[PDB]
Amino acid sequence: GRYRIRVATGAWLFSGSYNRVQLWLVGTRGEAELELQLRPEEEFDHDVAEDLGLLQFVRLRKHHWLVDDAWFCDRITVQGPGACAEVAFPCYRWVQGEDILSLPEGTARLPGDNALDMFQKHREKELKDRQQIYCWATWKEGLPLTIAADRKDDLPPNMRFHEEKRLDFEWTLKAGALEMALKRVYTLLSSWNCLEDFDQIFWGQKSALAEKVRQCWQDDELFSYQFLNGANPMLLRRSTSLPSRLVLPSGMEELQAQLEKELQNGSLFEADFILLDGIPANVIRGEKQYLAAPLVMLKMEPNGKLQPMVIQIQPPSPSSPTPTLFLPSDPPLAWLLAKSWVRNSDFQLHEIQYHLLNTHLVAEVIAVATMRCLPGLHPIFKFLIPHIRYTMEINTRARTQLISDGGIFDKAVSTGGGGHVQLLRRAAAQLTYCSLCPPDDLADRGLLGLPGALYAHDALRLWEIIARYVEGIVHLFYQRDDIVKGDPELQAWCREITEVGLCQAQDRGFPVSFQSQSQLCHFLTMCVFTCTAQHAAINQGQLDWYAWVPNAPCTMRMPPPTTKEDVTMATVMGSLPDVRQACLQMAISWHLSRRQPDMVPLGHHKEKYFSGPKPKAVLNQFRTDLEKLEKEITARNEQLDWPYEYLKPSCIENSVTI
Ligand SMILES: [Fe+2]
Repeated sequence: GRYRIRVATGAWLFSGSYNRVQLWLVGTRGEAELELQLRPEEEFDHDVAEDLGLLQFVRLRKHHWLVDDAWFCDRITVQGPGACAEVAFPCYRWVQGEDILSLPEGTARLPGDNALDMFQKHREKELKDRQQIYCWATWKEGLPLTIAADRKDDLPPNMRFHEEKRLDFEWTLKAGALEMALKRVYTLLSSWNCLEDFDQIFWGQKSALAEKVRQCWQDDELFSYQFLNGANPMLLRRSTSLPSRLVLPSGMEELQAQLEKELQNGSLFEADFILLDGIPANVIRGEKQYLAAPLVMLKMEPNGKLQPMVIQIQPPSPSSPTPTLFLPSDPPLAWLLAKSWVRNSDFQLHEIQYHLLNTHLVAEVIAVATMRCLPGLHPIFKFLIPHIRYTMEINTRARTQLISDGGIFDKAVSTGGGGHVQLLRRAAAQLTYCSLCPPDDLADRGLLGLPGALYAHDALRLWEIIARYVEGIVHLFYQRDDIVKGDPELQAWCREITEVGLCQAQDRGFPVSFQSQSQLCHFLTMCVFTCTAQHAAINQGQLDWYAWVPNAPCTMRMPPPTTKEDVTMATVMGSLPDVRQACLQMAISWHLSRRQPDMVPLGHHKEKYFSGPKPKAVLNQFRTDLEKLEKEITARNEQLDWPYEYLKPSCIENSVTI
């Protein structure tokens, strides 16, 4: 009866040289008392005369510790006597207090009807404790619920930032600050009267693709290319009909004929920003910002490059029944101002609807429900816990520093001061289940089969690879549909996302319960895609496309133009952001777009929550398929002048952390 124990430690903070942890090896028929000393993997050897049987649980106490001492245990692996296999006890949890921390055996188990089973009692007790430590909160009415944490110190310690991630976050904030200080110094006395004056702040936090954006932002093909493969590829859709808001002033017969012939051809595309209609604009430092709800109509040329046809910056109103329609054949300053207005509103719906709401808040809902309703034994929890890492802290820091009342979003973006909350309320109703699934989303938007849509191709490839991973894990643990229906914790998690997390999203196509393996697989695929790939698609293009502020303004300081002949250089430069708003846009884009040094790639989580070999085989197949997709995307991007790099699996983070 010789037991060999390995204790894995991820992080620790020890005042003394060694610390004392009391250990129990709880089996089916008995338990063994242990004496180990933490010197942080490390190994301990011990013999027990009593026969323990099949080892099931490992219990922990921090024995006589100081209040500043903390310990992040990773996994305890116990090699039993004989030629038996190594038995794994995944923890990946900070150990709080002096109480018993029971670590079940690593084989992921669905709950059963046997209430006297010790795994069932443990998962019920863990669910009760984790429900009373992870709680929902209503940040704003009409929005999906957050974690009950006003600040980052109110968060549970198990999902706090680690030391390297928090120090990187604070260093990047100090970097952005020092940069915008060295830019206020540089551009305090400099004039702001031409588009080349934005080069005075376009330095430092930039890339090669951002430099290409600066060189070619006034080209209409690049402005159209941002709708398909820019920072916001989530808004362009194919027109099945002409929009009702596109009210053509008479004398524009030509344009109507062109729109009709390419609508019946099928090459007509629209990017309707009508969600911003009626949103009150921010007032920054006593200066009133301005908003619009544009509609740009795009044509799919046979060469594979989109081209624009008409920009209607403001929708029709009772005051102005026919708005000014801006064409590329206009005076160039008016067309440039219309394009800048469209790109401004693309920044608005990009950062608010498709980044903050579609990815960050949805992944927060997934994280809170995955904690609250899925216990540590449960296989879907082990599936989702690498994909929900650091999401609650980044969303709490966003709600505290970024999108708060009196925050950065209100000091730089045109929707700040409460208009972004109203836009979030509008977009939360438009947050459908099909919109978060790129097969359904790009089928609704008509972007399937489009050759120039590299985001669509990479999103379908990532969806099928992630769906293969999801189907492998689910078919490992849910062999039948009644097994999916017979899991009360899984349906509780589904209701905690849909009824509770997303504020009764039954009307938006989200499932209230899982009735099949396929439905659970589709929902887990969209959860993992929202947590990793959609966030990488919508979060990495900020520096490449938004560094050049005239390419995509955060705000506009002048009303949209109604006469094309009155648009001069002063009108364009007074409509564009000024030095503070532009520098703050660049700093937030760099801070919320850069590659973290603590970036866990997609599928490459070093934490082993599963213990059986078959989930490791499914994860290895996931990594192999992602490596093949990385090779394919690299081979495609080497032949492209404007490559789409944001959905490379080496550049896709394993969770929404930034
Ligand atoms: Fe983000």
